[PDB]
Formats: sequence, structure tokens, C-alpha cells
Amino acid sequence: DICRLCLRGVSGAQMCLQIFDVDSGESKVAEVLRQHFWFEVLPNDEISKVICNVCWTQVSEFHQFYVSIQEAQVIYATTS
Amino acid sequence: DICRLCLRGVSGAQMCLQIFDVDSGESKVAEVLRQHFWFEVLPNDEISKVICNVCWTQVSEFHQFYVSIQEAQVIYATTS
Ligand SMILES: [Zn+2]
Ligand SMILES: [Zn+2]
Repeated sequence: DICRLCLRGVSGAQMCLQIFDVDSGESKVAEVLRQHFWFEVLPNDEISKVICNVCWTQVSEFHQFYVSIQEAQVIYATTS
Repeated sequence: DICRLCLRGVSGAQMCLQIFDVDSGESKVAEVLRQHFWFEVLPNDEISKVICNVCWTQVSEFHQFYVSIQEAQVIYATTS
């Protein structure tokens, strides 16, 4: 198996989150990845439907930051 | 002054990078911010043309990661 993002070797699977899990559609992980990358994340994929914790930590940390920035910008734009 | 991203109080300016600097246009900082956020970063801005190191560390760390991911995806998509 391979990490969908970094495409590096997956050791087993307990370094990894499943992007999708069986009778999939709707993931949260997929939704976050779609927000920050230019390619698509879909149930099928010849590539992979797993992401290593190393990539997920970087994406989720950035997303948490990104969400804080959106909130500050929203408040500023809606205040006199 | 205020951080263009988090809109929090700028202490002085040595916690901050100038997004733009005098006879501006072309920044690298602006270019990276434009890649990861939904609003525009421009010389004028009623808002601010400075970014605190706290925000810049988060953006630049993510961007470095993002660049590594693009490279892996490019190689995969161009290899048999
Ligand atoms: Zn990875
Ligand atoms: Zn900031």
C-alpha cells in the first residue's frame, strides 16, 4: 500500500488513516484534503485511499490554522 | 499595525515579515499566501501588508510540505 499524498511506502496500516472506509462517500478527511490540494480524492483511485499520519498531521495542523484565519477574516469583513 | 492573516496586534514589527516593501509588486510571500488562501494579497490593502512570524511559520511549513507533495504526484503521474 502507499500514502495517497506522499506516495511513500505504507509500513502496515497503523501509521495510516483510511481516507475512505467501506460503503464510503463522505469522509471528512477527503473534505479537508480537497480544500488544500489541486487533485481530487475519490472512493476508487488506482492510487490509494490511505494517508500516512505524517502527511495527515501536516494537513490537519494547517487546516486548523486555516480555519482560525477564515474566522478572523469573516469577523473583520462583517464588522464596522 | 495588524497581521494581515490573523488580524492580531503587531507588537512592533520585528515579529513580522513585510509582505511587500516599498516600490513593491512581486513578493514571494504574497505568492505563497495566494496559493493557499481564498482572498487576495495586494500592495494597497486597507488591512495590512505585514504577517506575523507565527502565521508565516505555519504557512511556510505547510507550503514546503505542499511542494513535496506536488513533486511526488508529478513523478507518479509521469511514470509508467
Ligand atoms: Zn504520506
Ligand atoms: Zn498572524
